[PDB]
Amino acid sequence: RTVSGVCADVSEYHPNIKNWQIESYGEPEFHTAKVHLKCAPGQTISAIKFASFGTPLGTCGTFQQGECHSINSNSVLERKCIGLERCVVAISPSNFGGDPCPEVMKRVAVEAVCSTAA
Repeated sequence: RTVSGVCADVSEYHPNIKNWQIESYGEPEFHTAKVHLKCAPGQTISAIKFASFGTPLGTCGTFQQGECHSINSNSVLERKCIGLERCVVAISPSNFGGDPCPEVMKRVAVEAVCSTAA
């Protein structure tokens, strides 16, 4: 029962920053941006409309390939999304397969399809 539609827009990020906490806490495990996806209680993700980890053009609503693509930005979604009411994927060069295009900014764009339980 198609009845939903979510899209997350994020951009790689991990500048050398050795200073971000002046309290009794610590968490040196965040050198990249994360994607936040989640549907209402009663619906489940079953398919991915688009997913690219390189230089996607357009915006949330009609993304589109640009020129550089890792030809593998869709195999990581079906493996870490479909089958869960919520989806979360960390963008990093250690979760996809090395680096895609060199000398090219890194922008992440994704789109999930939520409907109902199957």
